[PDB]
This record gives sequence, C-alpha cells and structure tokens, in this order.
Amino acid sequence: YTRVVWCAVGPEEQKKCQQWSQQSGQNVTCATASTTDDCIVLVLKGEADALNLDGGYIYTAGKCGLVPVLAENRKSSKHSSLDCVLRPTEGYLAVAVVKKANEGLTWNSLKDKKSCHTAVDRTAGWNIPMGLIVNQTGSCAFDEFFSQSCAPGADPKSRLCALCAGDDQGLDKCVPNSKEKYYGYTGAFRCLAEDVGDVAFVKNDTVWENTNGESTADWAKNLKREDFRLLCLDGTRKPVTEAQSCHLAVAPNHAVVSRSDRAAHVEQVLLHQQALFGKNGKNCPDKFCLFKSETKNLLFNDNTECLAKLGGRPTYEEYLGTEYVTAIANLKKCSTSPLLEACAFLTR
Amino acid sequence: YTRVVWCAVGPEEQKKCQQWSQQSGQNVTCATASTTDDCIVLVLKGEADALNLDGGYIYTAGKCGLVPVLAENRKSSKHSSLDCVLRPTEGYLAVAVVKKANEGLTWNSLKDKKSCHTAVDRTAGWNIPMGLIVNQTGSCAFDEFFSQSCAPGADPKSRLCALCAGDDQGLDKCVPNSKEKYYGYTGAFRCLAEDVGDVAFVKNDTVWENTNGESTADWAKNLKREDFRLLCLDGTRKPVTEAQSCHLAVAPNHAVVSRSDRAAHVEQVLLHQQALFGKNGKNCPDKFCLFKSETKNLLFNDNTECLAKLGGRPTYEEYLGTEYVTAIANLKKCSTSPLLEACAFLTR
Ligand SMILES: *[C@@H]1O[C@H](CO)[C@@H](O[C@@H]2O[C@H](CO)[C@@H](O)[C@H](O[C@@H]3O[C@H](CO)[C@@H](O)[C@H](O)[C@@H]3O)[C@H]2NC(C)=O)[C@H](O)[C@H]1NC(C)=O
Ligand SMILES: *[C@@H]1O[C@H](CO)[C@@H](O[C@@H]2O[C@H](CO)[C@@H](O[C@@H]3O[C@H](CO)[C@@H](O)[C@H](O)[C@@H]3O)[C@H](O)[C@H]2NC(C)=O)[C@H](O)[C@H]1NC(C)=O
Ligand SMILES: *[C@@H]1O[C@H](CO)[C@@H](O[C@@H]2O[C@H](CO)[C@@H](O[C@@H]3O[C@H](CO)[C@@H](O)[C@H](O)[C@@H]3O)[C@H](O)[C@H]2NC(C)=O)[C@H](O)[C@H]1NC(C)=O
Ligand SMILES: *[C@@H]1O[C@H](CO)[C@@H](O[C@@H]2O[C@H](CO)[C@@H](O[C@@H]3O[C@H](CO)[C@@H](O)[C@H](O)[C@@H]3O)[C@H](O)[C@H]2NC(C)=O)[C@H](O)[C@H]1NC(C)=O
Ligand SMILES: *[C@@H]1O[C@H](CO)[C@@H](O[C@@H]2O[C@H](CO)[C@@H](O)[C@H](O)[C@H]2NC(C)=O)[C@H](O)[C@H]1NC(C)=O
Ligand SMILES: [Fe+3]
Ligand SMILES: [Fe+3]
Repeated sequence: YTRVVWCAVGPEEQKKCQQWSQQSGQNVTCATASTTDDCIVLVLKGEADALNLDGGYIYTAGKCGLVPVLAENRKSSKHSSLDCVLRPTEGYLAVAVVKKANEGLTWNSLKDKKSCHTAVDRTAGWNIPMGLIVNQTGSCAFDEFFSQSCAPGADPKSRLCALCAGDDQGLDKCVPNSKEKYYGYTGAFRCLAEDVGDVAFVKNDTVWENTNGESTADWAKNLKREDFRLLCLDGTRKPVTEAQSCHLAVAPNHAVVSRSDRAAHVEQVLLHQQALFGKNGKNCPDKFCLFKSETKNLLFNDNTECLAKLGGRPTYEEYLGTEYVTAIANLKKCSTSPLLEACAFLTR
Repeated sequence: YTRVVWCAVGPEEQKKCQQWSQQSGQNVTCATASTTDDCIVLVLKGEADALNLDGGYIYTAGKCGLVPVLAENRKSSKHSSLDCVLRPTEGYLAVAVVKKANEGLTWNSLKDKKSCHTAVDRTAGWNIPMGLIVNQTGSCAFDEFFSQSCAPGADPKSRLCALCAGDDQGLDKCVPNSKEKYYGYTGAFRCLAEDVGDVAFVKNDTVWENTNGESTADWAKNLKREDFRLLCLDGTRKPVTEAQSCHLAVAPNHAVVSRSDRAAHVEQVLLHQQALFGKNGKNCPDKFCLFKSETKNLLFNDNTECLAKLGGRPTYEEYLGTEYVTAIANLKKCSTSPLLEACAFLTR
C-alpha cells in the first residue's frame, strides 16, 4: 500500500503511464481500461488508486464514494504572487465553436445539425450543451436533436457514434479514449475543423492552442482564428476573443479522484511526483515530463502548469458546485447509467 | 429513466409543458401530438408516460391497457374539511346550454338544429348527449341528427366539422386541440356565444366561469348568465342556477392515465408536483402554477384544487362506473374509432 496504482484510459495513456512508473522508482504503478467508467470501477474494486478526470466523470466517481484530491491549474492572469500549488483555481469556459464559413448557424438553429463532442458525460463536450438543449426543448430526446454527432461512449450503432471515425484502421469506433480520432477536447475540434460536424463543444483553451500555428499537427497548423466563430446563448455570433460573453457556462477544472482512505497518501505522492516530473521539475525535460504528451493531452491536460490543493476537504458536490451538480442531475433524469445504478445501492 | 414524459395535445398545451419541465428540473418532460388519441398511442409505445384525459378518452386508453393514476378534484360544498387529495371525487354535470333569446328550442326540438360539442368521444360534448339521442331516435344516424355541428375530432370533410372555425388563419379546422376556436369546454361555449351554434354540450361549471366577467377573454368578458338557459330531458328550460335539476348526466372527473408499469412513479412525481406548483404550491405563481393556463384548461382544468388519490389500483371500468361504460359501449356500436378497433383484442 506504499505505491499509487494510476489508472490509464487507452494504450497511448498506457505507454505515457509506464514511462512515469519506470522513472518514479515504482513510487507510481499503472493499471489500464478501455473507458474512464471502467477505470473508476477499478479504483472502487481497489485494483487502482487514482486518476485525473473531467468534472462530469468526477460526478460519476463522486456518486460511487470517491473524493477529489488535487485540481489541474493553468496559466493565470491574476494573483501571480501565490505559488502554482497555492494559487486558487479559475475554471475553464465551455463554449460552442462553429466555422465562420457556416452562415445562419446560431444557438436557435442547432436542431437537426451535426455535432462534435469531447465525449458522453464530459462537462464541456456533453453535460453543459445537452443539459441546456434538453432544458430549453423540455425533451429528454437529446439522442434525436443533432441529425448526426460524434460522442465517444454513446451506443456505437446510434447516430451519436455515426460521425466518429475510430483509429487509423477505423476499428473500435466511438471508444472514449485517445484511440478515437475525434476523442477528447482536441478530437471534437479536429471534427469541426475537418468539417465532419457543423458545431463542436469544447473549452476556449482548445481554440487558441490549435489555431494560428500554435499546433504542429497536420490538421491544426494552417488553421486561422477568423475562420471560427462562437455561438452565445443570446443567439448572437461573436469572435473567439469575446469568450467571456460567448461561453455556455463556467466548468470546474479537471481533478484527481481516489478512495476516501487513500486520498492524503496520493495527495503527498503526487505533490512530490510533480516537483520531480512537473512543468518545473528536476527531471523535465531531462528524464520524464508528466504534463506533456504530444497534443494527445494524455493522463493530464498539456495546458496544466501544476496540480493544486483544495481549501478544506471538499465533497465531489462542493468542488463541482451546487449549480453544476444540479445541471448534471437534471440531464441524468433522461438516461440510465449502469455504473451510477450499481454505486447507488452498492456504496449507499 | 426517472423523468416523467407528459403528453401535450397541441402547441398551447406543449408551451405550458416545456415550462413545467424547466421549473420541475426535468422531473417532467414533453411529448406533443395534434390529437389526444395520438397522445394515447405515444403512451402505449413508451414515447410519453402519462397525460390528463376526459372520461371518454379514459375508455379509449382503458381499452388499450392504460390505467388511471389520479383524478382531478374540485372545490366541494359537502365535507369541506378533508385534505383535497383524500376528499372523494364529487363528479360533475353534463348540461345542454342554449341562448334564452332562441324560442321554442327544447330537448325535443333539437332535431335538425346546429350543435357545439367539446370534441368527439368526450363525455359532456359527445358520449352522453349523442348516447341518449340515439337511444331516443332508435336510429344510429347521429351523423345526420344536427343540420351542421362543430365536433372537433370528427371527419373534417363532414357536417360535424362544418361549424369548426380553426386557428387564427382558419387552418387545422376541427383538429381536437385548443388551436381550434371551439375545441374543449371553453370552445363549445364561445361557439354558442357567437351564435355559430344553437346548443352547446358542456359541463355545469363552464357557464359560470365565462359569464359575469369571471373571464377577461374578449369573447367572454361581456357575457351575461341571464342570456343562457339549460335544456332538460323533461323537455323544459331553466336558468344556470337550476343545473342540479336541468343536467343531462353525472360525468366522472378528468384523470391522469399511464401504462401499468409506470403508474406508481407518475403518481409519486405528480403528488410532489402539485405540492410545489399546485393551488397552494410554494412556487405558485412565484415560478409556475400547474392548474392555471388562461381559462384555456391546458393539460389540466383550471377549476382543479388538486389531483386526488383513488381507491386501490382501479380499472377504467371501476373509475368510470359500470353505468357510464355501458352507455359509451352502446353509442360505440353505432360507429367505430381506429384505436378501439386496433386494441379490442386486449380488453376481450
Ligand atoms: C340506452 O343507453 C343506456 C345508457 O345510456 C343503456 O343502459 C344499459 O343498457 C343495458 C342493456 O344492454 C342494461 O342491461 C343496463 O342496465 C342494467 O344494469 C344492472 C345493474 O343494476 C345490470 O345487472 C343489468 O344486467 C343491466 O345491464 C343499462 N345501464 C343502466 C345503467 O341502466 C341502454 O342499453 C340503452 N337503451 C336503448 C334502447 O338504446
Ligand atoms: C481561453 O483560453 C486561452 C488559451 O489558454 C486564454 O489565453 C491565454 O492567456 C494567458 C494569460 O492570462 C497568456 O499567458 C501570458 O504569458 C506571459 C509570459 O509568457 C505573461 O507574462 C503574461 O502576463 C500572460 O500571462 C497565454 O499566453 C494565453 N495563451 C495563448 C496561447 O494565447 C484565454 O484567456 C481564454 N479566454 C478567456 C476569456 O478566459
Ligand atoms: C424533482 O426531483 C425530486 C423528485 O423526487 C425532488 O427531490 C426530493 O425532494 C424531497 C423534498 O420533499 C427531498 O428531501 C426530503 O426531505 C423530507 C424532510 O423534510 C423527508 O421526509 C424526505 O424523505 C426527503 O428526505 C428528497 O430527498 C429529494 N429526493 C432526491 C433524490 O433528491 C425534487 O424536489 C423535484 N424538484 C422539482 C423542482 O420538481
Ligand atoms: C355549478 O357550477 C358552479 C361553478 O362551478 C358551482 O358554483 C360554486 O358553488 C360552490 C359551492 O359548492 C362555491 O364554493 C364556495 O366558495 C366560497 C367562496 O367563494 C366558500 O366560502 C364556500 O364555503 C364554498 O366552498 C363556488 O364559489 C361556486 N363557484 C362559482 C365560480 O360560482 C356550483 O356548485 C355548480 N352547481 C351544481 C348544481 O353542482
Ligand atoms: C432552463 O431554461 C429556463 C429558461 O428558459 C430556466 O428557468 C428560468 O431561470 C430563472 C433564473 O433561475 C428563473 O427564475 C425563471 O423562473 C426561469 N424562467 C422560465 C421562463 O421558466 C432554467 O434555469 C434553465 N435550466 C438550467 C439548468 O439552466
Ligand atoms: Fe473538461
Ligand atoms: Fe369532460
């Protein structure tokens, strides 16, 4: 019980994990599953200790009795005195990104359109958009709102998994891991960019990092921030710059979860692991870099400066926030989750 | 699937249902159909969960296996000090309303006159009046009794839809939906008010709520109780006050139907929904009033205090009463409906 078994989602995450493991000196070891829901199950089973999760998956984890340990933190514009770990979190902005070339496409026209999602149950990609749509229509029929979509983790045979491409060989299409071409923050934007979907739900940070040659990726190099507009709730269209007025909602930062018992242990091991392999670590870029994965945003986001502590001990509720928790719960009235079902009585 | 999908009949009823959704936090969602029979079918397919139905519709939905869940209960004279939900259902009064200014018009001179009906297969508008007329004439030719009628839900290329006026632009003529100017209880009255029809088949409560400026509607604000008289099986006429002695029948109250598998859940959800959004509901009118539309009796009748419980788990037979079932049955031998033919095997 001295080690920390880290759970990896996909093979790409696996290799990056194993590396971390070798260099750590087995202070950190690697478990793997196809999906994040599988990975969380391991943590519950006790075949793994922790992982870093979108807010949405934090909700699923949190309903299964796991707790948040450290939060992802990124380049701030204020309170620059406080150390990265001591600096408070801000929380990314969930947006709706459309091609400027596409005309007449406002928030009120998305009905019967094509969509790109980070994945199912994720905060930007799914919970915030589908929450709002589902609420405005007063319909739990989100499975018929977009004419066609890519939402890794949906029913592979449904129209939410239609526009999904798979890996290089087009196998395991719609899996919610990096192996899916359009998976995660990057994937959703690549979908919109290669004009597979008319809209993509990501965070602004995804926009700025993949346009104006901020990416050497063969899909993101030639990209130009004027060929992309932001759908706002008013109905107006605004440029990427006005994201403070054209954002769908404020997203709780990705966080590490673990069992209540092993939280403090992992807290410690990780603060030391980031001091070594972090953005400013003795062995970055010497041995191993924990916050860099070649635009695959594996294990952590690439935009992660460090991991930070949380004031007091926070419930999955307090972390995400009373309002967002209410938004997910309401959207989850429209679907049936095997995991959430099991945990509901198993951890009661 | 904790959400309860309400079935809304027409776009007005759906606009309230969307509202219901947004305030109930998707504990309730919307499904829409032009007609009530169409909405009964959705409930059979599980595309919706439940809706509030006139007694005659409850025969239709009964025949097709749906059960009753909660009955509308109104302000009572007798036993005023029992909790609305536990106070027994006191029935309501099926009455024939004519303008006083029409002379020699009696129950026994109705032949070849003009009629307004709430809609086809409803209890006050159709099941009782036409049930008796056939029984008196000895003929099954109710399609030829009145010269012309409005009877939304009939053949829109027949005499029974000849007086049905439509929406604002006069489209959707005779559709059994609030967009038809003369649909429902209100509509039957407005049809007799504007002297488009010689008689109107409504419930007692319809005259009071639309005469003596008890309604602010342009058509109803100036209506006077003294200008209307109630026809009797006596062959006699009387004013609105003698309704207990000039009424065609005792109608079972409107009620919520659902599929047997989803009743208990629908009952629960609703008991709570009246609690928050009912007559004395904390969120009335601070957020949403469930038994208020605009004299438009949308989703529920506006004269509803609370949806009340029933005695055990009743059937359409028990809740309508063996008398009313046999009267319906004998009228239905005269003319078939699609849904009754389609479902006959279930009840046989
Ligand atoms: C006129 O319509 C009325 C209703 O509008 C019909 O009444 C029912 O008709 C049947 C005959 O098919 C009668 O038997 C029903 O009454 C009796 O109810 C007792 C209960 O005390 C039963 O035990 C009897 O077996 C019997 O069914 C009668 N319903 C009522 C409430 O009286 C009637 O048939 C119809 N008549 C004509 C000529 O059209
Ligand atoms: C939506 O996401 C984008 C992308 O992350 C945000 O832009 C980023 O803003 C930060 C500062 O707040 C920039 O960092 C800067 O670095 C220099 C030194 O290198 C420092 O001295 C400055 O004070 C500044 O902090 C960062 O470069 C920038 N990233 C890119 C690639 O442009 C954007 O703010 C987000 N939008 C909203 C409305 O929040
Ligand atoms: C929509 O969703 C549910 C429908 O069940 C509602 O939440 C439930 O509401 C009750 C409040 O009446 C919650 O707490 C209760 O407290 C009383 C004590 O005062 C206690 O006797 C009850 O057993 C219960 O603990 C209840 O926990 C809650 N259920 C859940 C799972 O959250 C909600 O109010 C509905 N909202 C709307 C706007 O319709
Ligand atoms: C025929 O229809 C009218 C309208 O539905 C009924 O008149 C209603 O009479 C009831 C008594 O049963 C009245 O309720 C009372 O309300 C007062 C306060 O307004 C309260 O102090 C009393 O204790 C009582 O509960 C009700 O106001 C009245 N409604 C209207 C709009 O006039 C009548 O009951 C029906 N007639 C028959 C023969 O069933
Ligand atoms: C769903 O959308 C509706 C509005 O379209 C939101 O409900 C309104 O919110 C305000 C502020 O909380 C309430 O006071 C109003 O009464 C509501 N207006 C209407 C017209 O119902 C609702 O908050 C939205 N749901 C979510 C999860 O954001
Ligand atoms: Fe996220
Ligand atoms: Fe009725």
